[PDB]
Amino acid sequence: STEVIAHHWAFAIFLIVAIGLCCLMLVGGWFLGGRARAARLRLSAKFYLVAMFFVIFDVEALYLFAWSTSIRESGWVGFVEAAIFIFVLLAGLVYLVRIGALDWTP
Amino acid sequence: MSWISPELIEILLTILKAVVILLVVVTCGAFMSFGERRLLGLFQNRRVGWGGSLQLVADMIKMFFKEDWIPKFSDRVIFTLAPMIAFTSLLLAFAIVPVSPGWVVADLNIGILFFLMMAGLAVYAVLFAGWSSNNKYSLLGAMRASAQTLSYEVFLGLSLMGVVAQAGSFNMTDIVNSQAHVWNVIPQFFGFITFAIAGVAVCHRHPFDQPEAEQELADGYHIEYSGMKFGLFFVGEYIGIVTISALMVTLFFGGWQGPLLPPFIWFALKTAFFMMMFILIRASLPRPRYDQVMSFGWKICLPLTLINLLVTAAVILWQA
Amino acid sequence: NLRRIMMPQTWKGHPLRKDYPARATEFSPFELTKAKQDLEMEALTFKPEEWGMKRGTENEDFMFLNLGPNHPSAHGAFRIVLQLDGEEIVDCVPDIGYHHRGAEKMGERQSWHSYIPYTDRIEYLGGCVNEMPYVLAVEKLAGITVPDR
Amino acid sequence: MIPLQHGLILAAILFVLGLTGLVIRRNLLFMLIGLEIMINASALAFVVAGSYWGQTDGQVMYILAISLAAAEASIGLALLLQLHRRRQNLNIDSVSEMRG
Amino acid sequence: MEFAFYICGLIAILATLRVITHTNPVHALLYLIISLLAISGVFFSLGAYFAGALEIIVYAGAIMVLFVFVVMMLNLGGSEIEQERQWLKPQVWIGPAILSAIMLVVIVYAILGVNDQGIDGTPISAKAVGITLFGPYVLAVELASMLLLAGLVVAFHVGREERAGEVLSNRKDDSA
Amino acid sequence: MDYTLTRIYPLQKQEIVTDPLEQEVNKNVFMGKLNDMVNWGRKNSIWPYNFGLSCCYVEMVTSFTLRASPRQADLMVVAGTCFTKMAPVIQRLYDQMLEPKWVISMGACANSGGMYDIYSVVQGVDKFIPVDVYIPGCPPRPEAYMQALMLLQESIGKERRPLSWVVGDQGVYRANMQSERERKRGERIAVTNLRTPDEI
Ligand code: SF4
Repeated sequence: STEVIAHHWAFAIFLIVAIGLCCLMLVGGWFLGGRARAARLRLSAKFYLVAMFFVIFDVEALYLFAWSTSIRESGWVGFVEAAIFIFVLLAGLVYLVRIGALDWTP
Repeated sequence: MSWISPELIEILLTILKAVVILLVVVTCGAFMSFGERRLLGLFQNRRVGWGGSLQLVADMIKMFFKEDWIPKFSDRVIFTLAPMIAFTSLLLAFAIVPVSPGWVVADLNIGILFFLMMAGLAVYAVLFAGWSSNNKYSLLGAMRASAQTLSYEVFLGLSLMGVVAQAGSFNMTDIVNSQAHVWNVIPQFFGFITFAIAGVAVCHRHPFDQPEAEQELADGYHIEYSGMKFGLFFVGEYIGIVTISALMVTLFFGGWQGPLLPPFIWFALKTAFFMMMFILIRASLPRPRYDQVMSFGWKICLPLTLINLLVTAAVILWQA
Repeated sequence: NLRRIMMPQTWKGHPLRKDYPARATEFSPFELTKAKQDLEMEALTFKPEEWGMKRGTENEDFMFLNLGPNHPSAHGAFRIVLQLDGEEIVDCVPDIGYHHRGAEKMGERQSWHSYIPYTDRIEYLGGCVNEMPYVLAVEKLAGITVPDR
Repeated sequence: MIPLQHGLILAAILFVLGLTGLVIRRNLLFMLIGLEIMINASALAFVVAGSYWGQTDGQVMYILAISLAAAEASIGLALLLQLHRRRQNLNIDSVSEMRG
Repeated sequence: MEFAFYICGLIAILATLRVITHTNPVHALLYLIISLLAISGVFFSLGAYFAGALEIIVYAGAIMVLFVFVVMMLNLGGSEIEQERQWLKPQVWIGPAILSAIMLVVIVYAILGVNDQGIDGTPISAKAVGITLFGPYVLAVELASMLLLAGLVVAFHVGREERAGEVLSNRKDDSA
Repeated sequence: MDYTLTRIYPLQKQEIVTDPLEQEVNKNVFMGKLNDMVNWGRKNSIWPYNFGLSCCYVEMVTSFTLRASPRQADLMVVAGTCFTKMAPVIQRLYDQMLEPKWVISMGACANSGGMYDIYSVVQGVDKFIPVDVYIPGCPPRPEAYMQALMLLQESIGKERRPLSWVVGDQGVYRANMQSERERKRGERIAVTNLRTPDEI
């Protein structure tokens, strides 16, 4: 249908214009206007752990996203399976909170 | 009109409508920046143009004609890319928002998944800004803000899984058509609350702004940015608020479904209410401690989103 | 550690001495240039001992907490040299003298009456509270007992 | 239509490039980065195969693959942190005490 | 579809080469993200809409974020290794490159001899994948949770800090 | 209106010139409209960086009732005494700002050293930093800063700075405005009687 072809072109133009608009504003800032002639330390792994926890939970959420779009088709069996999955996720979350791995302040 | 064909005009009118949506969104975000500043002043009991409306235009001219500057010891590519990501992340996510019947840039099957894809890439703006700045203190602030975001980006999608479950689809139009009778604000209330909390956190708006307040060794990932590059982050935030607001309308408030006013008017009406709801929130909300925001995202919102989805599934399968 | 506290460490001469000129000398761009460089090279040319501090378990980070327009609370703008072990303070040395206006030297260039304006500028938030101790002391020198009103 | 062979060759090129990266780089970070290219290339091949056969199994295998990549990168970067915290050096050639 | 497959397929190979040969760690990760976005386009061109999104949501929006976090945390880059640029020295990469080239040649030969009716591109939806995940592949999803749990437990055990404080000093053997 | 050309601080090119735009050779109605638009945006978007020194900063915060980075600031308000140890700091902060930039000296001290002509004070910030507006007072009333900002807006609306750094004349033409003292001499001298210093 011409509708899907039209929407394909519209999406492409929107993306090209959006990124083009940002570049235009940036290149304008660079050109428009005058200009004057003119190791020992590290961050705590608490930053990594938050990111690592995010990665693990985000990958776990992928399965729940696929289930969400197909809950009725999967039926109650699927519900029981997802329930076990969510329980394991919550159990690990409880472990992280109880071991204090989820408290920014010491 | 010789080359013009009934099909060509369809593939031309559609492109025009998409450009219109893009322009209106960027305009709305910029205007809100001004509209807010003024309203906040009214709340605090305190002009360039019509009610100060031209202040927005004045700022743009100043930022455009301001000397552009990249720190001598800063990765130019990463330093320049950060503002770009901040501006062209949630803006691209608006392609899935159906503003009215016959007005949607992209009716994608992935639907809401596209917003999550763009929201996921937005974190790099904060990280790249901090690393490129070359300011040790900026890096710490960027890392604090990035960790805060991931603590809210974790349940962002899960907050919308109850809506997807009821609709049985990620397509936004299907989600709107599924709110014909009852808007998802009522059945998926916990989802609405959690999504709102995550959405403002993703847009780095109050109270998830200033994540470097407690640390004296942290400054901010915008300290070295100046001129348009500094403005791109500011505008990006407001464009993101508009995108989130328009998603809430589409996901929890029936989208353009309203009793009498034209469909588009409803969409705007509701989106404006959400855009101003965030404004009421900014004034009437004390900023919690970095520790509190980190804990609230992992210990309260994440569990709740996981429970809402399971309960929604039980009710759906029971009614079937 | 007997080092200058109010004047730059490179300052030549002792200001409150009688033979020392009180009024300001001609501005020298060169000195500002050099002063600016020394400031830019401070981190490279930092020695803890110069500030009275000693390196200990090592890896300890010496840092300069600037408390000016970054954290301004009408307290003024100064800096504290912080020796840290992570976020804990092992030792700190407040660097002062950045707001020295030679008020005590001015007392020797102003009459007992023409100095009153300067008293109020020792603690700006106090106003008349700063001139009370001065007028009362001058009145003791004059032998004056002020009326009840 | 895309030739199945073209898709499989794309994956093979990205796999061999990732392996070359893992062997020529002494930095543990670039070695971990090279492994991500290799596992992504293997996941791409499953998607190409599943698409040729019109089966969801290709995407199901991709999900299992990205799950391992997430878990492997998590543990991998944790060991990199420990090595940096204790030896302040990411040259894998230095991690070669046990031999013979 | 054809343009998307070849253009994205090429953007990926070029970016991947820049990643393995780069000196700056963050730039290498940037080219790696670019290659992941290119592979996502290849997935979408083949009809794998679910895999497509996950390629940007989990690989370029989570796994890569973690990598950048580590590079920014340990201030990586400018190390003697990345200054010596040994990998660029021909005597260091010629041998590895030849082994990889021969492996590619042998693999490509096997691929060129396979039946190829062509990939149509009919979109396989996330709903279909979810029915499979919570249907025939149920044990996989349940055991995948245990795999990610193992990653969480191990990464916490070896990744946790013994010294408190957001900013820490690099000491030999992390002496406290 | 005559202009002072700062082509490409105590010593620098300061040639008195005529309106560069009015000059016929470089006279373009479009170019003039562009200059006015830029001047309008800059005068109506002066983001400030208040360097807090001594007691004047306290009066400034009363007026306030922030571009924490000099990079995002268009105006540096020097409010306080220019102490010897502080002078290098002031110069560095001003040198960390981008064009166009303006400086308002608030207070007798920042203006000329004020009552502090002592060994530890620079007699005026205009000894090392170019100043655009001087605010007399000690401390100047909060409302006085507002008048200074309005005076700067007027001066900014008359400037002829390069519209682009790649084409045209890269010279900053600042208008030689009429002194406020002469402008309001008439009303001031006309004053006859004032309230007796006896009532509140
Ligand atoms: S001018 Fe007067 S009030 Fe202002 S800082 Fe100097 S002494 Fe204080």
